Amino acid sequence: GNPLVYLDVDANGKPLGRVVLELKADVVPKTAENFRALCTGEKGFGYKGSTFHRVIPSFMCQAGDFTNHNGTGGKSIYGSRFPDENFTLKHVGPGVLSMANAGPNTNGSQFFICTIKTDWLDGKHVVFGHVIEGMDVVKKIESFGSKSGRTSKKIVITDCGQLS
Ligand SMILES: COc1ccccc1[C@H]1CCCN1C(=O)CNC(=O)NCc1ccc(N)cc1
Repeated sequence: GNPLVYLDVDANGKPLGRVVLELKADVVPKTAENFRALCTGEKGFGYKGSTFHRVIPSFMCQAGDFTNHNGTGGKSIYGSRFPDENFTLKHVGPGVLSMANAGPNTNGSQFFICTIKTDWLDGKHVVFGHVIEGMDVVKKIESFGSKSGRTSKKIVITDCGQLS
């Protein structure tokens, strides 16, 4: 079936717990595979040690720039950027997992987890999974954001990988 992956997240060095994500490889196999491999680190790089750099309460938590650790970077397993696979899945509510981007066809590694329905992103960001377990952790992360997106604690993906 579809991959299940995990992110273990700290805030200021204290563990918050685990976010488990289903990756909808049935719908967006290329996008799912990228995220899966970045979780395992099997290509020699990935999310381990990277941060949630932009967190906006009542919107989303954004992470995954493991190259510049500032929100301008990240890379995919295919190369620096890859195309928008499709817009078949929608930003339906809290827990949606979607690719950050800098315009059409600029998926890399940055991603976000929604904390509300973000319908205005439909057709612009590729949705590729959702939270299976750990929305409590996501709500904790969210609570350390701000209107500007600046985080008030250092939020780090300490560990990540594939469950199935
Ligand atoms: C204030 O944040 C947003 C406002 C409107 C639309 C989207 C966003 C944020 C949160 C949801 C995802 N998102 C973005 O992707 C904004 N763009 C972004 O952060 N671009 C940096 C970037 C650089 C390279 C790559 N590969 C991906 C993203």
